[PDB]
Amino acid sequence: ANFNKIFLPTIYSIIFLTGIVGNGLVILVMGYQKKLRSMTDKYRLHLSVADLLFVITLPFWAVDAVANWYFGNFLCKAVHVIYTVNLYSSVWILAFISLDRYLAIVHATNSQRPRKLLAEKVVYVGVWIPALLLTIPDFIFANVSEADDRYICDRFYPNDLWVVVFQFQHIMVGLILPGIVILSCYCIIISRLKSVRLLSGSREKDRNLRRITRPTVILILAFFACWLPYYIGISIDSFILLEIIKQGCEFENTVHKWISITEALAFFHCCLNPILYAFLGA
Amino acid sequence: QVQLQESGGGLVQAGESLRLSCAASGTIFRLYDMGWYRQRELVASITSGGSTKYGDSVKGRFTISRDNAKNTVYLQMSSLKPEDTAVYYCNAEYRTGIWEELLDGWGQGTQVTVSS
Ligand SMILES: NC(N)=NCCC[C@H](NCc1ccccn1)C(=O)NCc1ccc(CNCCCNC2CCCCC2)cc1
Ligand SMILES: CC(C)CCC[C@@H](C)[C@H]1CC[C@H]2[C@@H]3CC=C4C[C@@H](O)CC[C@]4(C)[C@H]3CC[C@]12C
Ligand SMILES: CC(C)CCC[C@@H](C)[C@H]1CC[C@H]2[C@@H]3CC=C4C[C@@H](O)CC[C@]4(C)[C@H]3CC[C@]12C
Repeated sequence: ANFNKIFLPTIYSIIFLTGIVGNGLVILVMGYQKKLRSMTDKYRLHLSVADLLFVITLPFWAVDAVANWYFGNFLCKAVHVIYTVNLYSSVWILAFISLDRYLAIVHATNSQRPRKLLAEKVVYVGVWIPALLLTIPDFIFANVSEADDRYICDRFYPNDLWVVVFQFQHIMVGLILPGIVILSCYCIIISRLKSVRLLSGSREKDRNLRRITRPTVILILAFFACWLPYYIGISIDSFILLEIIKQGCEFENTVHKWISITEALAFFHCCLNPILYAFLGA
Repeated sequence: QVQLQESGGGLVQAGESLRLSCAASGTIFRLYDMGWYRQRELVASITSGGSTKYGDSVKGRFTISRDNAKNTVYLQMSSLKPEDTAVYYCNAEYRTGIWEELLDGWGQGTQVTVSS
């Protein structure tokens, strides 16, 4: 446990320091400097807002992982709610970016109206409202326990059936449905990019479409690569709960260490947008 | 960048047969359009799908062919005329990657003279 106690706060601090600066800079440059805010840039501004809102609560994670939780039940609930909101909003904003790309490339002439509407009004109803409504479990179950010698801030379900159900719902809504939408959109997009001689009817529009499309591909690939090993770990853990996989307690302890370390490392997704602006904005 | 090599020139007699070969070599991801030109009058252009578009003076005398596997375009010269004695340039539209823009290439130039 000493290695985890030394390792988790270090990663949390690194991610907090990088994410605060990156997301604050992105939000300033886009919103308050009124610079480039095209459709994909509007979506990425939403992404950075959610990322900053989550990152501003990482010191609580570090303090909980090091020593204890002396903050209170209200703060426990608040940090849980923020975590869930960011977790779902990020992946669904990515799905909306993918859908916008499909509309822009496949239907390159009549998409202006259902490319303005989908980015101006449908985005809120399709991203933020379900994200907020999915935090009801974080309003009901998030509580501070009274474990021996230290307090614990975590969600407390009546039993393990809710744990399995919410793990599966998290897996679905955060990996599969947005993943399926992105697979469909980008499969069609790539089938069109390597077969259509010239998108739209001019060279400049073609190259603009390619240049706008590529960073979204890199961002989606980085996001899914960052989040995948955590999903593998929680899938094995769920199968352990489902009693399909039976091994010794050493196996469960190793899986739990794997999951904790991999979640701490998967929190690196909050730094993808600023890093991508840095690399591609040369 | 890609490289295009032209061959098929020399001394030929009027009304005889020839076969110009234009091979594309280099960093190629996909070839879209390949044609023969002559300012640059289109005498024969074949797309990747085979949609040939012969010129006004090339009707009945010039037949084009394409081998996408070999990345080459073949033009057949038949019923040569004194007006056909000119330098022929091979054109190809390519692309080096999925995210890259459309690019245009040109060949060195092949000179064909009809004996009389
Ligand atoms: N093997 C086997 N039997 N599994 C059964 C149980 C597995 C476990 N269930 C946990 C559980 C059980 C019952 C009720 C609730 N929770 C689970 O789901 N694994 C995922 C998991 C994810 C992350 C960590 C470490 N991350 C810790 C940081 C989080 N602390 C707070 C974050 C918010 C505010 C700040 C403080 C550890 C585990
Ligand atoms: C978990 C499931 C449902 C989704 C997995 C993530 C998807 C969206 C990611 C992971 C692997 C990714 C692919 C990896 C490699 C390539 C080849 C190249 O042409 C760029 C795009 C493309 C085709 C990517 C498209 C997006 C992609 C398919
Ligand atoms: C557990 C967590 C920390 C793992 C993090 C892995 C991430 C950051 C790494 C793993 C594989 C990486 C990708 C590997 C290959 C390419 C293709 C290259 O042309 C652009 C970068 C890109 C798209 C990389 C982006 C970053 C990447 C997705």
